[PDB]
Amino acid sequence: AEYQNIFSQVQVRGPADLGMTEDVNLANRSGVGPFSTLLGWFGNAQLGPIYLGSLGVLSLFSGLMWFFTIGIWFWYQAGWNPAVFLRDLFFFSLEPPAPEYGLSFAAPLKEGGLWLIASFFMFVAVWSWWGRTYLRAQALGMGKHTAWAFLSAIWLWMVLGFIRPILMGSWSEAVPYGIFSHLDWTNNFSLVHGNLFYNPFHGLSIAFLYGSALLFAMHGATILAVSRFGGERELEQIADRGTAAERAALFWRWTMGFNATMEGIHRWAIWMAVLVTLTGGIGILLSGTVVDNWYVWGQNHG
Amino acid sequence: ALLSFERKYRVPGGTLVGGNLFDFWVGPFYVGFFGVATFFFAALGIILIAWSAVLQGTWNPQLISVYPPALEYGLGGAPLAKGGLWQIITICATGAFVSWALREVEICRKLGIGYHIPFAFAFAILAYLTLVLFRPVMMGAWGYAFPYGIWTHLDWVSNTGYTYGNFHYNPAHMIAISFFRTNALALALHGALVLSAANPEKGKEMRTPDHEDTFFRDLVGYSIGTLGIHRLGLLLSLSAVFFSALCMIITGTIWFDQWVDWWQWWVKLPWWANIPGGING
Amino acid sequence: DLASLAIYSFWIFLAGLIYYLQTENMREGYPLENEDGTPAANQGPFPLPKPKTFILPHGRGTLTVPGPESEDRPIALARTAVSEGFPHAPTGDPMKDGVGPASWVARRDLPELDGHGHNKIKPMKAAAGFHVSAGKNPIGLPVRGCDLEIAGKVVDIWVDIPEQMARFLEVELKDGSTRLLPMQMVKVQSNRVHVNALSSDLFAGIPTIKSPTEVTLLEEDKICGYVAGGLMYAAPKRKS
Ligand code: BCL
Ligand code: BCL
Ligand code: BCL
Ligand SMILES: CC[C@H]1c2cc3[nH]c4c(c3C)C(=O)[C@H](C(=O)OC)c4c3nc(cc4[nH]c(cc(n2)[C@@H]1C)c(C(C)=O)c4C)[C@@H](C)[C@@H]3CCC(=O)OC/C=C(\C)CCC[C@@H](C)CCC[C@@H](C)CCCC(C)C
Ligand SMILES: CC[C@H]1c2cc3[nH]c4c(c3C)C(=O)[C@H](C(=O)OC)c4c3nc(cc4[nH]c(cc(n2)[C@@H]1C)c(C(C)=O)c4C)[C@@H](C)[C@@H]3CCC(=O)OC/C=C(\C)CCC[C@@H](C)CCC[C@@H](C)CCCC(C)C
Ligand SMILES: COC(C)(C)C(=O)C/C=C(\C)CC/C=C(\C)CC/C=C(\C)CCCC/C(C)=C/CC[C@@H](C)CC/C=C(\C)CCC=C(C)C
Ligand SMILES: CCCCCCCCCCCC[N+](C)(C)[O-]
Ligand SMILES: CCCCCCCCCCCC[N+](C)(C)[O-]
Ligand SMILES: CCCCCCCCCCCC[N+](C)(C)[O-]
Ligand SMILES: CCCCCCCCCCCC[N+](C)(C)[O-]
Ligand SMILES: CCCCCCCCCCCC[N+](C)(C)[O-]
Ligand SMILES: CCCCCCCCCCCC[N+](C)(C)[O-]
Ligand SMILES: [Fe+3]
Ligand code: NA
Ligand code: NA
Repeated sequence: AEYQNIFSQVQVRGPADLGMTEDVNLANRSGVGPFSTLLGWFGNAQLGPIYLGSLGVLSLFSGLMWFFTIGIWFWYQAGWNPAVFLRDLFFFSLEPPAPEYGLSFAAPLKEGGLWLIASFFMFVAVWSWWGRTYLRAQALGMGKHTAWAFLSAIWLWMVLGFIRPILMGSWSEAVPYGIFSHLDWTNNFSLVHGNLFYNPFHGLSIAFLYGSALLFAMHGATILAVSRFGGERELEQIADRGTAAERAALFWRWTMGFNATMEGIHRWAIWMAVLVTLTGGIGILLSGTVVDNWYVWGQNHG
Repeated sequence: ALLSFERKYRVPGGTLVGGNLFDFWVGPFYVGFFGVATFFFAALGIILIAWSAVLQGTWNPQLISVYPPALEYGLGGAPLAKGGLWQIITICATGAFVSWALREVEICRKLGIGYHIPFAFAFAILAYLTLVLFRPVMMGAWGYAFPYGIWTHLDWVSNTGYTYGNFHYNPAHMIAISFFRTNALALALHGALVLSAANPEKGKEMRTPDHEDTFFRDLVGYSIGTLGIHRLGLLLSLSAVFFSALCMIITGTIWFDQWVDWWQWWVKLPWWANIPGGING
Repeated sequence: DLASLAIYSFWIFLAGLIYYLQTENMREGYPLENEDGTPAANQGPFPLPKPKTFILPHGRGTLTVPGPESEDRPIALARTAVSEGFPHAPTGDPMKDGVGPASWVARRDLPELDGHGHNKIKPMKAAAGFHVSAGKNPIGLPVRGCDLEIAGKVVDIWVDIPEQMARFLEVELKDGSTRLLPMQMVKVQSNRVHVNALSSDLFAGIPTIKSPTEVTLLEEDKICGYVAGGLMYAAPKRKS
């Protein structure tokens, strides 16, 4: 058996790396955490440091408020009984206000007032985390690709929880916090809109989601196939093409008649992925606002 | 016809079958025994399909469809117009795919690289063979397989899943979906990271793999590393498809009731079954 | 109807995106060439993009792509046929000549630097604080080639500082000189490192490096090149 480079045969550790400094405020980095031989068979052994900052602590606080808001309600539902709480975990659910309360904040605390509290904290937590991805790229002089990419995820989610609910006139359209119940909302949404397989955005969403799996598999496997010539050092292959970038391009050119470049592939990648939630958020947003039935619309418009 | 750097690579050797017989290119395309094998199977299958277009009286991409033999025919042959075509087309598809994979191996041998690519492709091929071959056989009939046409194969997805209620509850379909999503998240992050390092703020100098580790650390307090993330992508993806196939091969065969009902094993456990309150008491 | 607009709009956005993406992927190896080195007639439907310029760090300069493409090395190969699209036979020893699966690119003859401007890759001996943290430590093991003969012995691990991973094993031959072998290309066993790509006698032809505590991009390519080429070119020297 020749060697595959899925798992390292020998790890090496030296002094903890503290990172690059550029324009970062170093008062805000933690210090390194422990070192994980386990992780190190596959990835890097070093945990931390992490950057806190005011935004990061804002964000992290809210996301726990959101998670504890949902959790106390789950204990309520279980009648504070630890054995029930376990047994029934995927069944509990924090539901939004009924249609009648519309877009208002009046809804009793127990019938959705709590849902909004949790949602409020969620909003705060996501957007501030988004400010974070941008700021940490800025401190380092790096491009804003991560923050723009993450915005495309944020799209689908804004659409589900905030925008579509607002355009339909009620919070009851929004998604509930619960394991099985959010699965049910999803099925339900499809049935009630004449089946999402008829939504042409939904289908593009799939092409892309599936696309991501095909692509990352191509790429990951390509990079591992040429890592015997240093292929994973992608930034230096960009600056100064090696026989790794060459063998890679040519594998594809010979297989399928065109290829990428070591920089280009990363552009194929960032787009394949972000279009999943891009088209998705659109597909979802049109549903019930402009189109009541995808089958139907599918019949006049094709 | 050649990339600026290509010619030093276009040497003889690496073929699996044929010696030097098909050791050449057509434009960009390497051929090989298996470039020929995949052509024959591929072109046959296309013919056999355009033939199927006649025997149902449409010449239209959105309508052309080819169904397995009906459940009645068992795991045995079938008149061309009533499911035979599909059987031979499937034979063709398999031939084309596996041939495409072994051709990929031949390109590997010539280029001095690892076999990682065709190895990954064989997962996708095994998903497909799970739908049209391994599940049908375990289920007693070709008719249980999906049909080859653009909108009609979706109909089959919907019918197959609703046979078990909301298919969401298949717990291997859950694992599956987790890998697809995770993969997508990882594909966006890698992409975006490599690019934000190669394409820094205006006028600055391109960043380095250490910046890349730094950016992650700052953000979430870990970084997998540049070997790591290519190991990861490949794992998330192959795992999505592994679980995809597993969730289907167990459906209609070891479990055939309503998937949501499988989740009762947990609820009906001695140590909490009968305590009152919650959702199930 | 809004949704029909949305979707028509989107098929246009996507055809544009594919154009952008395919042109961006022509910043290397284009324009296409005939087997003889001249511009090919058929360039395909996409135009070369406007060049762009990367600012290399640590004053190593810039890179502009696309730009004038050239191999910057003799290519020891010859045609085997009288028309387009056949394989090109090696004129001499393909390992030695650096062709086929033994190809190297003429990359820069400096070593890669970390973010601090230090060498990225360094033997462990010279790497402050670095030690094997797990797995069988190879330093000390005899090295066996695909012919089942002892080619040499391991005498250090060259490691990557910024990413804390092994990159080569430095190995000592019969004569007392050393060679790099890529990590990705050896198997570390309980009582030996095994090298499937190279017969023992091919070890001495591993391309040597000039400084003995640093390796350059150009030297990595030759070493990786050479060693990968053994898969194909040793193979009449092993019924393996
Ligand atoms: C995988 C689980 C289900 C399934 C569930 C769905 C669902 C759900 C959806 C699709 C959709 C698609 N599926 Mg399907 N599909 C299945 C199995 C297949 C198989 C197969 C095994 O051979 C094929 C070829 C396809 C092909 C397709 C495409 C027509 C479409 C977008 C695919 C995509 O982007 O993928 C990722 C791949 C790439 C990006 C690579 C590009 C692949 C190109 C686009 C494939 C073209 C094939 C062509 C139409 C068939 C011509 C055959 C020729 C005669 C040789 N499906 C099985 C049965 N499929 C979506 C759709 O919109 O359909 C209308 C959609 O919503
Ligand atoms: C029976 C149910 C319906 C159906 C109903 C729906 C509905 C409803 C929706 C989809 C959506 C999608 N469906 Mg569909 N779908 C069906 C059948 C399918 C089939 C199939 C049959 O094979 C497939 C392959 C798909 C595929 C898909 C996805 C491509 C698409 C969502 C992509 C995504 O990743 O969103 C996942 C990503 C997000 C939701 C964004 C997450 C980002 C946020 C910001 C992260 C917050 C994290 C939080 C703070 C917690 C952090 C904690 C951490 C531990 C640290 N559907 C059937 C027909 N489908 C979605 C879509 O876009 O449709 C057009 C959607 O809304
Ligand atoms: C109403 C429908 C049910 C449902 C019922 C099903 C059913 C039924 C199935 C799935 C399957 C899947 N579902 Mg489900 N699914 C539902 C809801 C969802 C939702 C969601 C967000 O709600 C999601 C995200 C998913 C996601 C998934 C995945 C786990 C899986 C699809 C990927 C795959 O298997 O690829 C595997 C990839 C392939 C088969 C492609 C192989 C490609 C071959 C090898 C080569 C093609 C060559 C081709 C001809 C092109 C030629 C060249 C061209 C020129 C390009 N389902 C709803 C509740 N789901 C499927 C599955 O798991 O299958 C194993 C499946 O059968
Ligand atoms: C573009 C499409 C894909 C995508 C992209 C994407 N996601 C992103 C990004 C991008 C580009 C980021 O930059 C951002 C990120 O930072 O990645 C590391 C992110 C991200 N995507 C995330 C999640 C996520 N993404 C999803 C999907 C997708 N994201 C799409 C597939 C999904 C799905 C499919 O549903 C999820 C759940 C986060 C990891 C991160 C955004 C983080 C955020 O907003 O955090 C705010 C919250 C907190 C600070 C705290 C909440 C934590 C609590 C759960 C406490 C834990 C309790 C503890 C005691 C232990 C228990 C552990 C677990 C069992 C819960
Ligand atoms: C395992 C992880 C993912 C994966 C990996 C993967 N796919 C791959 C590879 C890899 C590693 C390749 O190397 C190979 C390739 O060359 O990539 C461009 C490939 C490939 N995966 C492809 C498609 C594909 N992969 C998919 C999925 C996946 N592939 C997984 C998500 C899907 C999905 C999600 O649906 C599709 C549609 C092709 C681009 C390519 C294989 C091309 C090939 O094998 O060509 C030989 C055959 C032909 C040219 C055509 C012959 C067809 C005839 C036999 C008749 C038609 C058959 C019939 C079944 C049509 C059905 C149509 C309907 C369902 C609509
Ligand atoms: C162990 O016990 C303790 C107590 C420690 C626990 O804490 C346990 C906790 C739990 C068990 C909780 C578990 C939580 C879940 C299972 C959550 C499930 C949630 C999902 C699966 C998410 C599905 C989709 C969620 C979406 C789409 C949210 C979108 C929301 C946003 C768009 C927010 C919109 C904002 C609103 C409506 C309010 C804003 C109001 C303004 C005025 C701005
Ligand atoms: C000098 C400051 C001391 C900081 C103490 C060390 C904190 C450990 C950091 C944990 C890393 C975060 N992680 C891995 C959980 O994500
Ligand atoms: C992203 C987290 C992944 C965790 C990886 C843990 C995998 C350990 C497997 C190591 C290989 C076996 N070993 C060391 C005996 O060779
Ligand atoms: C950025 C990468 C581009 C890859 C494109 C994949 C296109 C697939 C087409 C699927 C058709 C779906 N539908 C229903 C909207 O017509
Ligand atoms: C001579 C150059 C070879 C170019 C190869 C181009 C392959 C494209 C194949 C067409 C199918 C693509 N798609 C997404 C529409 O399915
Ligand atoms: C076998 C090659 C053909 C596969 C083509 C698949 C992608 C089709 C693109 C659909 C174009 C959408 N629309 C509505 C503008 O026609
Ligand atoms: C679904 C995404 C895949 C789209 C494929 C794009 C086809 C590109 C073909 C370009 C051919 C370039 N060439 C060889 C002529 O130089
Ligand atoms: Fe990469
Ligand atoms: Na601060
Ligand atoms: Na040391």
